[PDB]
Amino acid sequence: MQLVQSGPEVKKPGTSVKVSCKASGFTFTSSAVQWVRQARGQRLEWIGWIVVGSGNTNYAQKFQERVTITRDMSTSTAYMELSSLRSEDTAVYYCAAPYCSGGSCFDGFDIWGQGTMVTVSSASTKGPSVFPLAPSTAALGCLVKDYFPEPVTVSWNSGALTSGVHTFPAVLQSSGLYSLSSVVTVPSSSLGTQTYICNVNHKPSNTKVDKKVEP
Amino acid sequence: ITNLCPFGEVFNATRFASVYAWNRKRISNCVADYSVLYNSASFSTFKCYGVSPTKLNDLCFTNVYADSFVIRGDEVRQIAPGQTGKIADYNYKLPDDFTGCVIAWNSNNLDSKVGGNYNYLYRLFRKSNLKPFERDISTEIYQAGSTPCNGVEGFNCYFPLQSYGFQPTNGVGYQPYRVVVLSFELLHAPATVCGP
Amino acid sequence: VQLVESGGGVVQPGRSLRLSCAASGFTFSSYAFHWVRQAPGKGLEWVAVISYDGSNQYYADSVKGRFTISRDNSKNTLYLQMNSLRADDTAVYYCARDLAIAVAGTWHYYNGMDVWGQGTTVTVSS
Amino acid sequence: DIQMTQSPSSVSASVGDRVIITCRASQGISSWLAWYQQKPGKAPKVLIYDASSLQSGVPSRFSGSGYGTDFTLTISSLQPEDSATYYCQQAKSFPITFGQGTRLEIK
Amino acid sequence: EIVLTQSPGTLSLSPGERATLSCRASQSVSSSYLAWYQQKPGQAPRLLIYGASSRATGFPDRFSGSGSGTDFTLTISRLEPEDFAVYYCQQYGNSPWTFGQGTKVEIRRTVAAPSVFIFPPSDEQLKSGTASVVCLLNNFYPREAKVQWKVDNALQSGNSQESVTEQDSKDSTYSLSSTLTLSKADYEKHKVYACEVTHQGLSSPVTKSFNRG
Ligand SMILES: *[C@@H]1O[C@H](CO)[C@@H](O[C@@H]2O[C@H](CO)[C@@H](O)[C@H](O)[C@H]2NC(C)=O)[C@H](O)[C@H]1NC(C)=O
Repeated sequence: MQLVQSGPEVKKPGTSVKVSCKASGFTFTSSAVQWVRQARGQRLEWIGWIVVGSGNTNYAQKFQERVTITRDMSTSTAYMELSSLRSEDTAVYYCAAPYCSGGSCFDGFDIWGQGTMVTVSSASTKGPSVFPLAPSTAALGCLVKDYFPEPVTVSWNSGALTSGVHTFPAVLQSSGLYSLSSVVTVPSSSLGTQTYICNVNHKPSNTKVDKKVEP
Repeated sequence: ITNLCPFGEVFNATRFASVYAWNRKRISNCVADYSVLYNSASFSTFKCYGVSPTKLNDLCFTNVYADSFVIRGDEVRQIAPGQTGKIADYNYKLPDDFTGCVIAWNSNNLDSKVGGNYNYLYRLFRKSNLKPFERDISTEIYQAGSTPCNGVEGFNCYFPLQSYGFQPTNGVGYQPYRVVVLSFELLHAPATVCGP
Repeated sequence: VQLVESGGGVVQPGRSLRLSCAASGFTFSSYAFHWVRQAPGKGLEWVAVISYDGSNQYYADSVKGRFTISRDNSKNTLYLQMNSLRADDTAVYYCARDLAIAVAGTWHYYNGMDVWGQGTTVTVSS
Repeated sequence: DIQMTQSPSSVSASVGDRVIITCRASQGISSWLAWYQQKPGKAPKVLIYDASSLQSGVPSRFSGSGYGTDFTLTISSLQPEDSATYYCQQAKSFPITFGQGTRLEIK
Repeated sequence: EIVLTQSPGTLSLSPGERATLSCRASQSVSSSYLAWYQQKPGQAPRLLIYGASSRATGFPDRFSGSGSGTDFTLTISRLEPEDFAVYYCQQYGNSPWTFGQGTKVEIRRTVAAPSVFIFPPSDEQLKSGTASVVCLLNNFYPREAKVQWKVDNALQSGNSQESVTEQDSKDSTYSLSSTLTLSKADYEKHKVYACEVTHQGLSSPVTKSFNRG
């Protein structure tokens, strides 16, 4: 009843990548596994499918001479390889398969994977920078600039007040780095009030900031 | 010893059949010599379920059936009374109370081609588990779901045969083997296959 | 389907000559290819072969160690280098293409040559 | 290195005449053979593959069969567009080896 | 089938209104080889009806389904909460298989666009590189936005980058921020900025700032 995938990866342009999809809870011998693709905010795409028993494969026209799909009957795991990576292949890859118990099989793809984020670009790693914002009772927040890996979390003070926080998604800047912003309001009908502070934390780097705001 | 029983037409045969369409030849009214098969040749496996290889020139029965086919290398242990797998389930089932012999030798020089041998298929994707000494040669699209398959393959409709790919470099576990199975039958009838 | 050929040379005492046969009208990346020579008036002779994915290469006995084959999927073209040509290698070389017998959905290679080229007249002298 | 032998080497017949061509192998190559036909100044063309099958497009006048060591090619009626040379070929192992060839005529 | 079309692009109304997605397609496709899906943000798609009429196990009642040669559709008898997501088609009976574009259902609410906030500089954008400026919009459910080309003295209507959040789970709205930075500490005549945005009502709240020199 599961198709657990591998972890996220960050590759470089021109290299290759292999993604796994391990089945558990059903008879993997008689089934079929299809692969899809989705970017951030875009629609789904189709790649190809493989019969687990026979091994026969069919690919899309645009992914034909770039993708190979293997079988690995033992241990019940299926793979997929992408060659000649480009900057447009930054997406999330899923694997789906029907439920089969004995000879009979389901009529559709009901078991789905969990995803595998793949980012391909230049640069290696860079901790972000934090700027303070100012009022002009109004709105006020933090700022973040230039971090490559992508996952980042912003808190406020420690966890309190759970107000109209608005953490916008990151945008792939021109150079290749990212940036996001976080902002709240000050409904307290005053400027001299609760002593609230910002907070940033980046995972693939020992970097932590506690920049303060206010006038 | 005037008459003699023809075993060179079962062992030294050019075309030697496939596993899912195995060939059977009835033998009778001869005088067989089992001292040229056990005590000779290059047979890798000589298993005699039921009776023993020795003292086989003594007992004599009514009919003997020879079944010949070709399988892979690590698939010769599935030919035994009992056993479960993919050949002992969809291709050739052997009864649990078996009296006979199993013989196999490595024929890699004759059944291997650069690129792959396109003969010697084996059955895959069957519904039931077959019955002892039963053949099936039907080639119909295997329906693995509720929706009927109107003669066209696709999702949940598969061809029920897979081709062995035999090449001269596959490792001992994948090289071809030629198998011959003899079955001794004593069915309330005067014998005709009595030895020397 | 059509194969072209180019690369004949006037006098080739001990020089390197590159021959290329270009493909057209089918899926070039799903087939294996060949090269075959024919003496000036004698029988038909085999010289090389290339795999469908390009990993494996095989050569003849009077050809190994001096001729080399390679393929390119981008231009739908494959080549065959030749080094240190003897005067006894005059021929007319042909590009070819393997027959692929498909049984039960699996493709089996190296079964013949169905599509042939026109012919390149390569002559070596002094 | 399988050596292939092809006999005869030069024959002749016209219009409605049936002719036979033999090919012999040094080993047992099973049903792995092919026949060709080359006119005096053009590339060869495959005729029969798998030692029994017929290439889609070849006229049904040709037929050949065999298994093991001996093989054969038969032409039902020699129409005046069949004056060329025919070759064998073995596909069991590398290097690929052809036959010596046989030249037809018009009586 | 080689291309599928989903219409209408988006729907929006208060809970309790029957909705009819339509998935009109190309030449033809067999029934029982078409299915629907549902994907909430940051999740994997689930399987809705899997035969153009046969409903999946997990989902509750109110999910119907029809089908024909070239007019497939999906009717939800009531728009109760936790049912506002994106739904896709698929045909898997004719290679290559393909997906529809997907239609996002929304919630109708009230617009409260207050203003666009500008506060361009920190202390340090000559004691740093690229000179960054940001303006922010808030509280508007419709997806209409605008920034004009000149902005301030430096036109530079190519540096503007905007990102938008998703709807609130209880106070359904959106928020939007715009950044247009251009050069580095080497500014000499493109000091100050002024975002200008029109939105559904009070029109364009013009923004004031003071020069950077
Ligand atoms: C298959 O043919 C081989 C031919 O070699 C047979 O083996 C020979 O049989 C003769 C019979 O007198 C013996 O003298 C030889 O010693 C055997 N070996 C060899 C290498 O020649 C073999 O018996 C035949 N198989 C049968 C009859 O089942």
